[PDB]
Amino acid sequence: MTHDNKLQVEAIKRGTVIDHIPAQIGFKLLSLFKLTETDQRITIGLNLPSGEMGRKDLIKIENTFLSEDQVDQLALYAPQATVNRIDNYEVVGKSRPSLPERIDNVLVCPNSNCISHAEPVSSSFAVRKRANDIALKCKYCEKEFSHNVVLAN
Amino acid sequence: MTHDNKLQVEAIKRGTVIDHIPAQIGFKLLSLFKLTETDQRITIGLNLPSGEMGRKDLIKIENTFLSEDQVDQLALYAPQATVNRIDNYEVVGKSRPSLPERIDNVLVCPNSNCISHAEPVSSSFAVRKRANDIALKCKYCEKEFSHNVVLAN
Amino acid sequence: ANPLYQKHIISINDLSRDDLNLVLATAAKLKANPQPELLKHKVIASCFFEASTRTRLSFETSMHRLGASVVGFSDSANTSLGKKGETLADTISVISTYVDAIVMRHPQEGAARLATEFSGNVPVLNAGDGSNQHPTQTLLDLFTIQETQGRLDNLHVAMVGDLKYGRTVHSLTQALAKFDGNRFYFIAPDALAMPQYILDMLDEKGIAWSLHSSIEEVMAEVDILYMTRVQKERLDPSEYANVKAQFVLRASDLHNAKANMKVLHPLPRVDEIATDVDKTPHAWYFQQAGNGIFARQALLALVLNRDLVL
Amino acid sequence: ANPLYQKHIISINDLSRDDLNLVLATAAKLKANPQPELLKHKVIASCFFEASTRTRLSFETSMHRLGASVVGFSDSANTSLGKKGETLADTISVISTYVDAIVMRHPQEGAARLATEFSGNVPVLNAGDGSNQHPTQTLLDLFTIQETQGRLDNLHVAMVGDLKYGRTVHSLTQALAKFDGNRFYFIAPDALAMPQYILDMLDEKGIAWSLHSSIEEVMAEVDILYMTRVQKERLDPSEYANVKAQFVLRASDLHNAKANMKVLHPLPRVDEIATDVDKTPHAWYFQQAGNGIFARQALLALVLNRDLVL
Amino acid sequence: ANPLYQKHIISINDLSRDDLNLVLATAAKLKANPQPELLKHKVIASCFFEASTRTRLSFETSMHRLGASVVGFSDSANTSLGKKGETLADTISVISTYVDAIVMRHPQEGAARLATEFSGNVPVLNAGDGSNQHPTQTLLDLFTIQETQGRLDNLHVAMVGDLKYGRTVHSLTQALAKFDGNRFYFIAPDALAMPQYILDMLDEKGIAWSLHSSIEEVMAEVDILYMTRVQKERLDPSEYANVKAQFVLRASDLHNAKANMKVLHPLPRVDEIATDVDKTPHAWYFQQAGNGIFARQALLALVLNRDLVL
Ligand SMILES: [Zn+2]
Ligand SMILES: [Zn+2]
Repeated sequence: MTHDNKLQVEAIKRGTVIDHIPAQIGFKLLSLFKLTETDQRITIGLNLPSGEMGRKDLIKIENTFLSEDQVDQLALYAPQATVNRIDNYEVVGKSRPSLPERIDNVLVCPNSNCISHAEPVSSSFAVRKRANDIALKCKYCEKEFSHNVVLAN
Repeated sequence: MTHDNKLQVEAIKRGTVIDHIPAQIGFKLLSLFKLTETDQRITIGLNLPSGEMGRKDLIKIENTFLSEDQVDQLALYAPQATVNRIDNYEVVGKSRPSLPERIDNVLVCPNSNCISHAEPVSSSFAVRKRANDIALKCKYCEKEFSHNVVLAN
Repeated sequence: ANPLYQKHIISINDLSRDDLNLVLATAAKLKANPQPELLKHKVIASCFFEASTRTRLSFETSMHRLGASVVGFSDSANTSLGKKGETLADTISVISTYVDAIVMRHPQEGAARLATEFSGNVPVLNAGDGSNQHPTQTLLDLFTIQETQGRLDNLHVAMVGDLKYGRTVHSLTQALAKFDGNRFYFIAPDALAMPQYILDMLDEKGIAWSLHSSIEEVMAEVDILYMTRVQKERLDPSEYANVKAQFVLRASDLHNAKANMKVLHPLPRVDEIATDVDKTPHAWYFQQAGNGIFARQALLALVLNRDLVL
Repeated sequence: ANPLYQKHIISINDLSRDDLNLVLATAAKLKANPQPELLKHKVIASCFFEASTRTRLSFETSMHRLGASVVGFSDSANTSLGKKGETLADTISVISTYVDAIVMRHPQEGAARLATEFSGNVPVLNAGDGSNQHPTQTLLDLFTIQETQGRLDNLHVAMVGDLKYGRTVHSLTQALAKFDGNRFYFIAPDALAMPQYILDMLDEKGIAWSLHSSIEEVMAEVDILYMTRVQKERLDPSEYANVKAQFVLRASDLHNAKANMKVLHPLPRVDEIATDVDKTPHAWYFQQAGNGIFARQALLALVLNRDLVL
Repeated sequence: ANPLYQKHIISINDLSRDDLNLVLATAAKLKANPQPELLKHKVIASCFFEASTRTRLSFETSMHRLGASVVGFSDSANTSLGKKGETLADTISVISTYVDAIVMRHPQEGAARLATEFSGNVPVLNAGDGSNQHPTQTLLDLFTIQETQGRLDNLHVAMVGDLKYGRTVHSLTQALAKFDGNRFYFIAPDALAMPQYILDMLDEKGIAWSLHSSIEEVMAEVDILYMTRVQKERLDPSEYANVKAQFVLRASDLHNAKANMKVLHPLPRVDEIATDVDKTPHAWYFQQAGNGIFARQALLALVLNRDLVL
């Protein structure tokens, strides 16, 4: 017993699908971790009730397996969303994000006085899970902010 | 009344049905008209099979009959391209926009010294049938700029 | 109500041959039979967000010769738009409820247009749309070209100097281009050549125009040598090379010029025209500047007067 | 090779209790038996991109007393990183090829960290990280505290100045939390409170800490009253309210204080401690400043000398 | 007494091939059998009337590696040539009664030459004669070229920055031109071209040289790519157009080039070289800097030591 959901999707023979993505996060993930330089079939389902009965976002992608490190980097945007690896309509191994030990090269120290705001340096933050929140700490500025205040691209 | 044999977007409530074409434009065409907020379905699929003449992508519009004023905000990225917005059920009520001179509140005058930069205005230009190209002219600054120079939103 | 009653004067591009001629018309007799009370109970706003000697003084003077009052500012520095960071839209929005007309010069393009979208029912005369149009200055040129040439059609008009930022040439080309059989000679540095849209408007109408790298090329066939100053204030860093006037006119340079010729130049000049040229019969830049009173007096009269002055 | 040979000293958060105790141990020894030619053929760079008096002179006297040579700048204004607008990364890449170690102070957080990524295997001693860390200032503090108190654990330490922009308390607090049974008392304006990542560090370690709106209270049982000046230069306009010291120490204030108690203070002061407290026995900010030579003489000897100094 | 003892080092144009090789020869030895006590009882003066990071720091650093003390000033602003209006000649005439050697960088051209007319018997080392020569820099460049190229003759050198005010190329070019069969490739904007006197020299010496409008035109034949910084601070207002680096070197632009090539750059840079080049094997502009220690340490030894530092 493999594929049997009474909902419409567009399976990708040999590809990567990331489901259960919170509203306004699907677009965010395809507009952040840049999932567009791909002359390969990507299907963008936004605000769809495919997984469960809530408003989710689905990113079907052909042969673009994001390593266990590029998936963890999603745990900061859609910690619930699972990510399914599929082998020719014949699915394989599933998974669901794990808070990175760090998030280098993507975010930005919100610190106006931080040094990485003036020199050729790749941004970096040790990821720390806390109570009702995640704490990001520059390797440079050394201060620490809430993932909701750290903007990035 | 569609006639299809191979992989293309589905029917919705008052479904559209025609040969759309983003040349890897689809994504930006979402982050240029804000088509990610409406928490209603989203017909998105980049990189799809073409009629053997330059690849293309489709995106109809459900639960929305895009005014015959925004639809013309497409004809400046493809003078001979496509159709959209159709009636209630699965039948066709198509349209094929031309080269509308009025472009308001969407593009910015590239003129470092064009009031439309420091004041609460609403840009507006004039589309021309220029020599091998197309140039626009700010309603305040009156300077002409090719639609290629006004790619900065 | 005349063709220009209560109308905005923002661009020569928005006026017809009839309009201009009408102004000139009015200027004719207003210069002959003055009317010191024509605009007796009017109070006009003189808003100059940019520097200016001629355009503001001839403009305001005009207003008094017609018995009208004046209120304004010659330096946006002490205004609310200045020290309290107030928007222009708001500025014009308040000012439009005090005066009967608004005469504004701004360093930015489209300023005059913008203002027309906030001053309601209040005529907005553009005195200086930063590097763009300058309607009123074009009227002085015409009233002057006609005064010295007898006509405004079939003329060899040369425009030398900065033509890219020269707001004055933008309006005069578009103006003279509304008349029949005119020929243009755009002499200027490549980096500041006559904008394309003006060149295209000329082809669209089929007007003859050529380029030249010197004056002695066209000196023998030109009727009006329209000299101009290089728009430093507006130049872009990568253009500071063209800061100094590249073309210079000396009394000696007019040795083989037509008799019916005149040398024009809106006035801030800086060695584009050696001082020795004032002594020549061809010098007409100061006498043209004086016609500013008449041209501007006429425009005023035309815009605040439903009746058609006589 | 000792634990600290060739290592960088960027954050107190990157050293261990042992690393710390090793500095103090060394500092002691050198204070007893000096070694005039220890770093004989070593040449060190003193890079200060922000004002400084003690930190740079205490540091620079420490090199001369170990026979080292000094080169550098006290003002980034006469450098190519000032007049010729060049990056810091580059500035550090070249210097690192002339000297044996780089002592740098910068007005921007994480600037010392950055230098490590470019100073090739050349130790970078963070003088003072913009409002962030200040490892060398904490050593004086420890060496001084243990001196006066005789220990580093089981202390009632109170911190009074600006705790948010106080790079001196940031370090010293992380360091004292590396010793057992230490109790902190944080006094300061709500706006410049002790940064959260610090408080969170205390709870993880289960260290005791409380807040108080006045010195007078904890005065009774504090061994170390560590006051600080208001980092006016790092403040934000929206915080200029705190620009003046909100807590002031006067001799009279030390009426019911313990005997072994001392008043410390990275020293640039400004009225937080009345000048009438200098006469008192509890005064120790100046003496605390002097240990500067020891602490820093110890750090230099452990980072540039493979063997343990005696 | 070796060929350069107590001699002034003001202009490459004033030195002979033998002299240069002599420095390079000495530089070599000094990293084989170093002498940390060569100039033990000598005091040198570092007088920088201009900003600097490379030159001044490597220059003093070398002085210490030779056991000599240092006295000077990094900013003429706190001297009396600054606050009390005193001539540069009177400044020299006195410093020359204090130190054993004067090292000066000066904003104006010929200030070094001038100071030799006053510092009786005290060697004047020109560390940066306002946009004219920069002798010491060259000595690195040669020592660097010959380190990576193996030879100083028969080479395809290309100099790409502002060559008009590039005091660094004035010297390297006149230098290399003392060696047999060197080919030059001058890449730069018309306004900032290689000065005539350097071109005229090359001809009367029969040296091959050509201009080019891009780097990738000669990329495949050059052994040395000498990128240089725009001398923004020395430009004339009428050139504020060349302020931006017109030529940029990027990692991509780099591999259809010879193997033995290296990218040399006097050191301050601003986008003339993307930071992504650093990573490539051709990048050498930092190791070129460190070579500053040896070349200069060499020149100091020769001028202040009678016996050829054997
Ligand atoms: Zn940071
Ligand atoms: Zn515009």
